[PDB]
Amino acid sequence: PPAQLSVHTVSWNSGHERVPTNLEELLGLNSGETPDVIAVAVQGFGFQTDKPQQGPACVKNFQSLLTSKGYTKLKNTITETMGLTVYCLEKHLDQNTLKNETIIVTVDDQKKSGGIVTSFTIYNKRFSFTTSRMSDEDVTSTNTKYAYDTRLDYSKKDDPSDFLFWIGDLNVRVETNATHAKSLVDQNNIDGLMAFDQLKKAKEQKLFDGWTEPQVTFKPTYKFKPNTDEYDLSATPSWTDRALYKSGTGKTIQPLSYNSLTNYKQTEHRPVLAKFRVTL
Ligand code: HEM
Repeated sequence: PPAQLSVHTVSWNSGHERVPTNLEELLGLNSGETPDVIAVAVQGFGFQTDKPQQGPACVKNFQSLLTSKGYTKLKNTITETMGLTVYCLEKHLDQNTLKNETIIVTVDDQKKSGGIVTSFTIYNKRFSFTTSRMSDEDVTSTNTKYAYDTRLDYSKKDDPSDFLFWIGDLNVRVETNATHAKSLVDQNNIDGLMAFDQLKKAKEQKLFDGWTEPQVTFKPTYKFKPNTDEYDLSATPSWTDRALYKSGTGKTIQPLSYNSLTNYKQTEHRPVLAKFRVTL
């Protein structure tokens, strides 16, 4: 059992986008890094029914990439609007203690909103990865629009998880007009634009309680004109894909890196990659 392990998370509100070409860049592997755990989350349209017959390409692309690197896919789960895959280096895995388990929680009759939680145990320490999806119009357990539900929060449990990450588009946005928001972006005033971000409001309403976001240094990841770097000012530029972290048992988690991946310009949102170090 090592003292520390590293985790990479990536999420993307990808819509109808297929898997892109350079996957090492997407998962933060393009500089020789060997993370112990990798988690990939999507939000979009039509995953489960797979009309585009895309799912077999996803498999081939992610197996080509990760099998030789020593990773085992612990779980892939898709719904019509969400996707969550967790990988872990094979060497850390004990079949007798893994206790690999996934839940899906949907809140609407159409099964478009709610979340996925995948959890697993290595070195007697339990990880949970959550992704979630909420739409503005939804009727919710919190009476807010935010993609939080206590059933997706494995810190609120009597045998809580050791290491938890929540990744995906939290339906948290910037609460100011677009004109002002674009002007703060042009001034590189990231912190001044962040003052209007809703995550702090959600936390006031006791949502995402005790969950932490790494310092944000990058410009809003949404809403872009596809295949350009131009904001479509029909929405207030915002931070849609986020990465949050927490321990349910007092463990130390340290963010190493948190960044948008602006080379992936194909749709209205940009992917977000985070890298962490956890102490067992
Ligand atoms: C940027 C876009 C996307 C990413 C990052 C993504 C990623 C993934 C990942 C990581 C898996 C698990 C791979 C593995 O077996 O190791 C997967 C599986 C899947 N993907 Fe995607 N994908 C995307 C787009 C799509 C789209 C657009 C569709 C359909 C409209 C789709 C349908 C599926 C299906 C059905 C599976 C299940 C595959 C199976 O187990 O046979 N994917 N994808």
